[PDB]
Amino acid sequence: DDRRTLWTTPDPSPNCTIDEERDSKLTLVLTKCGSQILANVSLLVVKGKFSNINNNTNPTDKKITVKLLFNEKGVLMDSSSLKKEYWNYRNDNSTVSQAYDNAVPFMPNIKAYPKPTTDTSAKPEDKKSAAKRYIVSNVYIGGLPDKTVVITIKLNAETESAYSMTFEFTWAKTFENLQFDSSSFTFSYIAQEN
Amino acid sequence: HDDRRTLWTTPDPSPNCTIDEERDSKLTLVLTKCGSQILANVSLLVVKGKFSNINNNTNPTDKKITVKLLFNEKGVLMDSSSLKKEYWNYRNDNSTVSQAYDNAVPFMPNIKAYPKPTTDTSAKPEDKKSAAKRYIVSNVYIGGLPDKTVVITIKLNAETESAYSMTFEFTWAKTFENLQFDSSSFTFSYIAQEN
Amino acid sequence: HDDRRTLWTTPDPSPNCTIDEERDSKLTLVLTKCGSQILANVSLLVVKGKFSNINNNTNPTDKKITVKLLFNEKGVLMDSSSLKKEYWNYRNDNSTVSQAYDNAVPFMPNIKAYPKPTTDTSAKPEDKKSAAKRYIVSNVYIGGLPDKTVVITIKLNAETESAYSMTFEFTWAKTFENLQFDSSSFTFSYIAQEN
Repeated sequence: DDRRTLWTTPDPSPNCTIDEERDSKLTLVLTKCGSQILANVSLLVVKGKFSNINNNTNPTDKKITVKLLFNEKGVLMDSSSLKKEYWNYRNDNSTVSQAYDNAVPFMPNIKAYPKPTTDTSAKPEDKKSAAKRYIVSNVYIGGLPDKTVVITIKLNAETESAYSMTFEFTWAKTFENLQFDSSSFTFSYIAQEN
Repeated sequence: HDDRRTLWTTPDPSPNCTIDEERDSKLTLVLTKCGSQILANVSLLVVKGKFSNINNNTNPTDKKITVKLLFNEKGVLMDSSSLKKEYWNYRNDNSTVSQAYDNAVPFMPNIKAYPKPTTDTSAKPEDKKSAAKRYIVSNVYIGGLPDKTVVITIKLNAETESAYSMTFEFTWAKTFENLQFDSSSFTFSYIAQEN
Repeated sequence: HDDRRTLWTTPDPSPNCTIDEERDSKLTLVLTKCGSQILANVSLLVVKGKFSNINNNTNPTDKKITVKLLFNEKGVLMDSSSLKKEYWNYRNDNSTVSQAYDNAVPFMPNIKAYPKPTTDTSAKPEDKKSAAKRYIVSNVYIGGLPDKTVVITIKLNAETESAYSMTFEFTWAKTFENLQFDSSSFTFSYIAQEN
């Protein structure tokens, strides 16, 4: 039993809805290293549209969005892309018996990543960072170096939640009969506390 | 409340960093000690002066930002650093410990992994020291926009004037037009010194 | 003292890695356990042989380096690994513990996350296992120079002859001209096994 790891499991059952119910397996591991969460994420789409990307037949199919929305206790809300049953603290290679009550120490820090406001100040010195809540990099479908995908992670940008972590996968290339299967990506973010 | 495993700006700093003019930028830098590695997270918002409004039509040579942290043998930030000292400290809640730290050696880049560059080329060519190992190079994105590519170059212990150093170099090849420098967050690690 | 939360080369290794000829490279690899994840940091300097002076005018096919770590069921490095065993160990200061380790299972890539590839023509298409999840693919830069791009491909538990494995593949498309292979440092993580 391990409250320093919040994860899917390492080998989840279909646990993620992109197009149809549970069409994907999100493997997401959050490990608390004090003031930072060390995050690791991979996504396999097992059925439906993104199990077979074809941008000759479907030229608009170039984006996948996975949304994790959390309430003020850091509990996953039902409106999340990820399903709740095996999103929990680590026990061995599974989850603790019952649903967690609190994961605030795993939430994106609300000072670093405040909930977006519509501030009326033009003055570039009054600007709140737009970019700081983003992690943007590349992952590779099948770990093939030519199959470039942009991964965009955004923290606490979702309006209808206390905290949020969204994963956006986009590609410019024309993929042809290609199962969405992302090489693993590691990032970190500043942690909230109790 | 008080946390010697985190050395940070705060997570929401006041202007704390000089690129062009005094305190024209906000560097958000968190160093978290995970034993023999420091887990580093860095973002930079330029609030005033040249890089608060990059324009490479008017200023085609404005394609580089260098932020230097220089540390003495105790790991104290030297006044010549780009980063200002007032809120560079160990974590207390979402702020810093009351008084200035006197020692942060355990957050310094390991001096065996990243020795201070020497003026020796007389070495046995196989005893030649890595030039690259002290570098982290990747991309960040202004506004997190995927077209606004910036190269981030981090260099450890390369500054001659200091016992330890951590330098952030942001460069771009594209012609940016009235664009506030605002980098997506970057995570890296480095091998830690010890006391 | 002694630190079983760090499994490393040393931070400043002697030639410890065979790419072409015996001990022609220095691999600096640090694995630090942060619970259910290993925080990994890797850099590679080739000190002698072909890749100490890459020339793709003279040798246009010399565009790949592979470093293989193979582990048995106890997480002990097997002799068929690219890396040499003498200074692959738990941390003591900037060196290794006196005696070779018996067990490093808690540093191995998680076998549920990264199962050994099977040749299963039993294939309910929805039960198809990830090909990509065991990969980390990114760029490093020789000399930390932004133009000297190298692809780094890390694969976990893909080697057939071992209980666990971690392979580093460096590739480039550009024509390098009298360039010592010297990679900027790369940080990643992976999900840890436990005992």
